[PDB]
Amino acid sequence: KNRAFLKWAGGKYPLLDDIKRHLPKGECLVEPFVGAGSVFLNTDFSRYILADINSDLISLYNIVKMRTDEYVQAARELFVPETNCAEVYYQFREEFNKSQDPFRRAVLFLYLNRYGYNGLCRYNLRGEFNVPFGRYKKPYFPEAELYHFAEKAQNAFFYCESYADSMARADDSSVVYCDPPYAPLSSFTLEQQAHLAEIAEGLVERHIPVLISNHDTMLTREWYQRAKLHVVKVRRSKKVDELLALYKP
DNA sequence: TTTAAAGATCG
DNA sequence: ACGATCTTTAA
Ligand SMILES: Nc1ncnc2c1ncn2[C@@H]1O[C@H](C[C@@H](N)CC[C@H](N)C(=O)O)[C@@H](O)[C@H]1O
Repeated sequence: KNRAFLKWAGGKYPLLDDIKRHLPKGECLVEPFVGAGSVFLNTDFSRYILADINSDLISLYNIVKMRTDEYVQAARELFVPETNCAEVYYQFREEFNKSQDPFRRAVLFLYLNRYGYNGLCRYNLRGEFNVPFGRYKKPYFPEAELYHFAEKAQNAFFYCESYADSMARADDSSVVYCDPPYAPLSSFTLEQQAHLAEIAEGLVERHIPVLISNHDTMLTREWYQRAKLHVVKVRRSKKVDELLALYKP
């Protein structure tokens, strides 16, 4: 199991065992919601089409890919004991929000993810990163995880776009895995949740396999009805489970 | 400017 | 999810 170098919501690490099982084989893998890219890191496809709506996330992935050795050295400088305090953190957070340089923003982004509160990625409406100090004992610098990502990203394309646009890149040789934001138990709207199901069925009609992972609620079944629904008993956090929607042509 | 509800902010 | 504090929205 390969861990991503970023703390990210919906890591789906324990689900990797169940995903790979129900994930069809093909040449290309398309992920409209790549996020940390845990699925991308723990699979083996010829090509990858990875996309996310987060511009800072996508920009980082291209910096790490193209300028690996340069980035790792510059980013290792921030993971020192002297940077593990509030005063330094908020200045680095400020420098990030004011920087125009993609490289410098990419370097600080890893710092803010590892030193920030719970590894959250929160912005205001100004597009400014506003996550407070995390106050950890000793933040880990994922040097091994970075090099593993870079060597694997060589067979991948990164795009900053919505799910609708990225799924349009899918073809015969491509297999699609969708990991949308979690469905409400009781921002990603419900219309976008249902719209994802519409495209998935339009793709499987064009002989293109699509796998979707989400929570197990009454709404998820009503959207994913046309797929072979498999369930995994996580039963954690009322006890809710995770639902797998597979569209096999 | 008034007003009351709602959204946004950020530790 | 929390919450004290601004900002927003429209008659
Ligand atoms: N409309 C959207 N289109 C494409 N991506 C989106 C959209 N909305 C949110 N996202 C991204 O989808 C991701 C949701 C995450 N749960 C994905 C987790 C991902 N599977 C991982 O291993 O980390 C986030 O990175 C979002 O930035």
